Amino acid sequence: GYECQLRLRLSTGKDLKLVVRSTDTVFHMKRRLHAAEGVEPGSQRWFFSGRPLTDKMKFEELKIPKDYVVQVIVSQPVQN
Repeated sequence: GYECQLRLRLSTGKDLKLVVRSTDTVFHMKRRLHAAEGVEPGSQRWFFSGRPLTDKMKFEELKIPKDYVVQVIVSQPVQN
């Protein structure tokens, strides 16, 4: 788990891949979901293949060079 690149599918069509490395995982990944994307509140619902991901998916998958994309859920485009 040295060079990991996971694609994030937010807003149901917001694909932006973050550069992660085993220590990152959906958690740190999420760290960016709020930083890189902007989803900081409870709008950070991690989901891959239709299932909720954990904070240890990156280093656990290792098969996410680019093809793998974790879909998130955020129903707050601009709050309110």
